[PDB]
Amino acid sequence: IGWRREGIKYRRNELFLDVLESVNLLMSPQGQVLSAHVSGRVVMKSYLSGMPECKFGMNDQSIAIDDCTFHQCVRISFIPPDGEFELMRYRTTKDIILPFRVIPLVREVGRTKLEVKVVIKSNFKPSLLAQKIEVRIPTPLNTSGVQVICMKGKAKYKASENAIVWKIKRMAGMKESQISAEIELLPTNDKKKWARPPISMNFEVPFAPSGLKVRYLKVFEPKLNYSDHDVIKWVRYIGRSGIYETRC
Amino acid sequence: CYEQLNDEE
Repeated sequence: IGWRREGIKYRRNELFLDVLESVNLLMSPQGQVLSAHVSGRVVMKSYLSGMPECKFGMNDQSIAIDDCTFHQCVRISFIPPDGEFELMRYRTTKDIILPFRVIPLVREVGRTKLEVKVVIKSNFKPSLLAQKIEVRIPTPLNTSGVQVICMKGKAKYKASENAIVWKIKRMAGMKESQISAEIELLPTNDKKKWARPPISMNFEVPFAPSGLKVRYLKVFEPKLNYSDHDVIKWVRYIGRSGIYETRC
Repeated sequence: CYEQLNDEE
C-alpha cells in the first residue's frame, strides 16, 4: 500500500464522514420540474490505528445512483488513507428532495410599473433549518426604482446587478415566506418584449437531497487490540444549491 | 455540526 503508511497508532480512534451534495433544478413557473440532478461526494476524515479494513454502507426510503467513481483504495470496502480523502463521487436524478419551491407572480401595470410577488415554500422536516438563503429576482433593464417589503429577511435592489436580492438567515421546514416588489419602469422600444430571466436561489440544508443516509461504516483491525465498537463515528450532511432556477 | 453515527446493522 502506497497511500497509507504503517505503524499509525491513534489513542482516540475517530471517524468523520461528510456527505456533500449540490441539488440542481430548473422549474417552470407553474411548478413542473424541467430538469434536476444531485451531484454528491463523500469525504472521510479518518483517525484509525494501523491498517484498518472498512465497509461503507448506505441505502443503494432508498436511492438510485446513476454513476459512481471511487477512490483507488476501494475494491463497498477499502483500507482508507490517514486523514482527509474523498471516498466517492456520485450523481442521482430520481426521487430528489427539492428543498424549496419558488412560486413567482408578475402583474404588468400599463407600460409603467411591475407588481411582483415571490413565495418560498420550504419542503423538509420542520425540525431542520435551512441556512444562507438568497433569492434573486431579475428586474428589467429600464427600471428607475424598485420598492419592496419583506417580512422574513432583508432585501436590497442591487441595480448594478440588475436584480432584487432577498437574503434570509434561517428557515424551518414546512413553512413559507414571501416578498413583494413594485418595479417602476422607464419607457422603451415596445418592439422588444423583455426576456424574463428565472428566479435563482441559494440555500444550505442539513440533509442530502438525494435522500442519502449512511447505514454503517464498520472498521476491522485484526492485528491491533481494538474492534468496531471502539471507534467514535460522526456524520454530517450538507446540501448546497447549485443551479436552482424557477422559470419566469 | 457532526452528529453521532448509530449502527444500523
